[PDB]
Amino acid sequence: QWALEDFEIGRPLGKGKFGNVYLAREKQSKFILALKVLFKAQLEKAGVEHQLRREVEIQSHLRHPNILRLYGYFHDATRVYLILEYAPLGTVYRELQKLSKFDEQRTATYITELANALSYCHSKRVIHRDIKPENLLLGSAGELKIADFGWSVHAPCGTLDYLPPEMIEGRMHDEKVDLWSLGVLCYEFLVGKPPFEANTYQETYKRISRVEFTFPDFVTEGARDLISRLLKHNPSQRPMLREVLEHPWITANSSKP
Ligand SMILES: Nc1nc(Nc2ccc(S(N)(=O)=O)cc2)nn1C(=O)c1c(F)cccc1F
Ligand SMILES: O=C(O)c1cc(-c2cccc(Br)c2)nc2ccc(Cl)cc12
Repeated sequence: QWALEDFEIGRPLGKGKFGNVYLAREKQSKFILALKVLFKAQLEKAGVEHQLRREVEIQSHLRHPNILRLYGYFHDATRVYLILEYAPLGTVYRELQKLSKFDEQRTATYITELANALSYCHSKRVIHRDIKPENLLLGSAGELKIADFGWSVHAPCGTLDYLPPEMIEGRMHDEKVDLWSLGVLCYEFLVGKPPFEANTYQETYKRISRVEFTFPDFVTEGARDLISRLLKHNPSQRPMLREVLEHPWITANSSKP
């Protein structure tokens, strides 16, 4: 059904990893989209063809306005191509580099968008596991969209900043993992760096396992309450997504249609 000849390739949007993403237009429909181009070689060498086929199967059925659509896929002798939705405002990662942190309104909005997408996800027993600013895209109305579904499996790596303790220790993990990740995002959005950043993987491991973060002065009590509630070692004490969406700090600072 799909072949490279159906697309006009524009410029690069980002680089792999297993491969690069390019802006592209489908020739017939003039539909603008993004093409992830993974090389079969790396995929084979890192042994991820199995997880990719998983991710692709998971991603193609999901329909939510805060989740990035996969429209389709194809492959050539030397490449696998994924046909993704193009998010025209880029990564949250890069937006954060530009602003050196977000105000409460933007943060509370992003966390609402994210918790909604995660409610939808958990209600199909899909745990993301990789929520991080490099995987968060922004649509044309500046709305957050989760991308990069790889690294996620039906319930129950590089830098370890976004992982909860029960996952870096190799233990059992459920949906509560994504709640930890939100607390790490919420922190990084407000402060400009994640709460357990360190110069080495080995220090970050320690900081996560022992739950060692301090708030700078500009962080308000309502932000400190929700972050502290999300960053609990016992997955059981983390709140549900609904408690998060109804948190007084969120309700007071977020945005709603
Ligand atoms: N699907 C998708 N759309 C975008 N949009 C986008 C728009 C602008 C820029 S910028 N400011 O030029 O660097 C970058 C990306 N990225 N994208 C991806 O899959 C994607 C991703 F998830 C992470 C990194 C790179 C990507 F390419
Ligand atoms: O030659 C193939 O049949 C091959 C196909 C695919 C693939 C096909 C459809 C969807 C998706 Br998602 C991936 N992935 C590969 C990854 C590595 C290697 Cl060595 C080969 C493949």
